[PDB]
Amino acid sequence: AAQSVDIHKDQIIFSEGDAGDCAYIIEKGRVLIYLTKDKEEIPLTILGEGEIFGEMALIDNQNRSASVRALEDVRLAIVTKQQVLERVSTADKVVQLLMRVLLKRLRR
Amino acid sequence: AAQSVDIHKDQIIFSEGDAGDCAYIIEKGRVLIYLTKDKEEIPLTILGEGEIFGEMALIDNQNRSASVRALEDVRLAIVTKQQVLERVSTADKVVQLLMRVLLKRLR
Repeated sequence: AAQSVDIHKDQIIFSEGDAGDCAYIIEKGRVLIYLTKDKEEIPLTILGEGEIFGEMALIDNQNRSASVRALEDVRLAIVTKQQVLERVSTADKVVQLLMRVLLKRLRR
Repeated sequence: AAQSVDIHKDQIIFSEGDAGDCAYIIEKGRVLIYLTKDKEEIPLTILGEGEIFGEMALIDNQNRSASVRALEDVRLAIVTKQQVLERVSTADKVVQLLMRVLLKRLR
C-alpha cells in the first residue's frame, strides 16, 4: 500500500548523515537539496512536483549524502525498497533487464 | 521495427575502444566479455540467453569498455535509445523516475 505525507514549509525532511531506507516523490511543493560546511548553507538543487529525491537509500545502504528542506508545504509519496521490487517485477522485460544491470553498476 | 542480427561463432561483436550506439540482448548462443593486455586475452564473463550487454552505450555514448566475442553462433536483439525511451515513457511512474536517475548518475 503506497503512502503519502505532508511536511510543512521550512522543515528539514532529512539531513546529511542520517540513516535512511526510503525515497520520496514530490506530489506537491518544492524542496532544496543542500549541504552545509563551516555553518554555511551551500545549495545544490531545487526539486518540484513529479521529482524524486533520497533515491540512494533505496539503492545502496548508506546515509543521506545531502540535506533536504521544504521551501513550501510539501506532499511526498514514500517510495520503499519493497515497492521498487514489486514495480520492477511488473515492468516491461527490456526495462527490467536494463534497471537490473544499471542498479548493479550503481551499487559499486 | 525491432531488429536482430546473427553473429557467427568467433566474430568479435565489438571491441574495447569502439564507438557504440546500441545495447544487445542475447536471444541465442553465448558471448565472452574480455579485455586484452599484452596481446593476452583476459576473460571476464560469459553471457547467454536472456542477458543484456553493451548497456553503457544507451547511457553516455563513450566507447566500449570491454570486447565481446561470440563463443558460438549468436542471435542478438538490438536495443536502441529510441526503444528505451518509448518503453520508459509507457512504464510505471516509479520505474520511470528510477530509470531517469540511473541514467543521470551513470553518465
